[PDB]
Amino acid sequence: GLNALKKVFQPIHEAIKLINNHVQ
Repeated sequence: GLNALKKVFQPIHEAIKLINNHVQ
């Protein structure tokens, strides 16, 4: 129940940070 996860889940933030750290 992480507010951050639920707050980023809706938006594309999850994808951004994801691929952002994944590209590494």
